[PDB]
Amino acid sequence: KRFEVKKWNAVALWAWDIVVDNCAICRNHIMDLCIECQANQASATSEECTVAWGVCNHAFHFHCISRWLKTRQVCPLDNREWEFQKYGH
Amino acid sequence: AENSASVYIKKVEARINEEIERVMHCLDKSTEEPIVKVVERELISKHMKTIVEMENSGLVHMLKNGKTEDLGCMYKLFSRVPNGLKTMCECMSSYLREQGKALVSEEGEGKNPVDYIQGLLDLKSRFDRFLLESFNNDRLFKQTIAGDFEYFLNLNSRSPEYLSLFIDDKLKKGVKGLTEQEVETILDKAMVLFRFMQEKDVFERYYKQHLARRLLTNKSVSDDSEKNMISKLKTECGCQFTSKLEGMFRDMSISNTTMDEFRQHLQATGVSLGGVDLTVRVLTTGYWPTQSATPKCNIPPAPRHAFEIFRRFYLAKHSGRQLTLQHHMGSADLNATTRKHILQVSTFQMTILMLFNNREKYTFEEIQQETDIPERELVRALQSLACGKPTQRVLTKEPKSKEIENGHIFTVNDQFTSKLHRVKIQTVAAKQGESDPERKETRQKVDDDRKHEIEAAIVRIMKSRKKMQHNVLVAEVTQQLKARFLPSPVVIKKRIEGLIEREYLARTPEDRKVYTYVA
Ligand SMILES: [Zn+2]
Ligand SMILES: [Zn+2]
Ligand SMILES: [Zn+2]
Repeated sequence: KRFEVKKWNAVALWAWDIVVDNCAICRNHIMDLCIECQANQASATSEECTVAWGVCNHAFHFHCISRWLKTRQVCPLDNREWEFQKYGH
Repeated sequence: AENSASVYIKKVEARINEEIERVMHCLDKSTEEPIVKVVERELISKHMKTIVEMENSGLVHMLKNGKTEDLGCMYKLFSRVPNGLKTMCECMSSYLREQGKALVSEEGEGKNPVDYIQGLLDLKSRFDRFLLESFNNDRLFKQTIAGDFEYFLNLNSRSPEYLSLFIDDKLKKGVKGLTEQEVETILDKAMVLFRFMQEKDVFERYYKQHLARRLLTNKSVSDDSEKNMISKLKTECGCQFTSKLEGMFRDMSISNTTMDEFRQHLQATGVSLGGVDLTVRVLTTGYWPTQSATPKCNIPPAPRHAFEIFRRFYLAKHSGRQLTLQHHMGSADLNATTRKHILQVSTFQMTILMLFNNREKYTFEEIQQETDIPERELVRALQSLACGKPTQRVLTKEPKSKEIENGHIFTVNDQFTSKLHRVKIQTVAAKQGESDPERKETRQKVDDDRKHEIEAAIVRIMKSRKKMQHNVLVAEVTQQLKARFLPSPVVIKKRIEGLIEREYLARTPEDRKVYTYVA
């Protein structure tokens, strides 16, 4: 051949157990509202309900994980302490 | 009227000296309080208003040219009379505002951010040197210059961005100032300049973006200055975002551990001729801003086999997580072949070059039909490979034109101008343009970041504090965020009333007498 690839320096991304099909807290979906929002428009003003990402790469609704901060907050999908590393999918 | 502000000060100082000598030698023992008071009130209190601002080398001109002795003698003379330092600092601040407006001017495109930050730092250092040499480190002058910097630096929203670009330019390679003393001094000056700066959120965001750019590219930039940078950040920012910075550094560490372990595993297996040299990296979504990790595009066959082997290993011995494929990161070394010169592709031209290897004489339709390519990145990569190329072209075309057509055939040129075997096409990371779409998207991202940060603060603080009636707790929440960014009263007022729709301190507006101190 005329051009042959010798080295490749790709970067791989990964997530723990985000479950796109279902919030592990609310069991609706990774998107499309939560159990305590229901109607998408209602009185939301651009739907403040977003997706919360922690240092443990686990994804839930920001509303879903905000209700669990009051009591024990141990990211119930693992033993890591839940943080807030990214907002929005 | 007979002189100017240059020689009048020496003459009045000599007059004061001779008057005090005469009064202490030719008159009674004390004899000086009313005499010196009235002499000052006549001379300085009358010359103060007009001799420093009118014209012909007053205070502004004698400071612009850099006359240290003039500044020192003016400071030592006007210090005796009250309200002298006040107007001195007022005129100095006016000159500082004029210089900043002449320097922070936004009208006109084509300015170098690194040069702008260097000029601002040089002006700050010059003013600090003048202060140290003449004003004897007076507190009033320092306060006035700090206020002036806070006032004129926040005119443009891109100032922290330019500071981040300057620090990235200084950190990428220490070609200027090989030794460490001048590097340390320049870093101290940079952090001092950043001390009198607001809007730390955009600064941190752009610094993290620069970290991602410099750590996901060719390594061995400094290998030691990262510790100095994080130490300075700890003593400047605190423990808000520095922890996440060291966390993504640990992510880089985990990535290199993954590279070596995957190399060992590929050596153990060695099935296909697609993993000759693999430099794969593993990062987390939360730390690095890789949320746009879904360019779904085809991969060349040897990279296809390498990615398949890596995915199988990661799904066999690293179960519990799945990988996502992307193209907008990394690089590669393409071995071309009269000598064998190795090219370089930043995972953008790999698919087009592989298609050319499979069959030459392609066009835009061929590279847009049978490859499943995105839109903007396609155009960017095509322009980088074809348009705006110096005399080292690796992908030539017959229809030589600036704009991109559809039916254009692509060819390849030898270009023996490369004197080594490792020639790279570094079309990316060009002159800092900061186009409107990227600026708008990063502004929206930082706005959402602030909007979630304020909510996090209000739910972390107010759970252990008292209640507000009309505007009591908003002052506290703005004071806690005074060192972060602007209070934005309308934004916080509109956002605090959005949580009433559900539980966890709904903060009922009608029943504002008491708030629900529950979870
Ligand atoms: Zn949920
Ligand atoms: Zn919700
Ligand atoms: Zn977790």
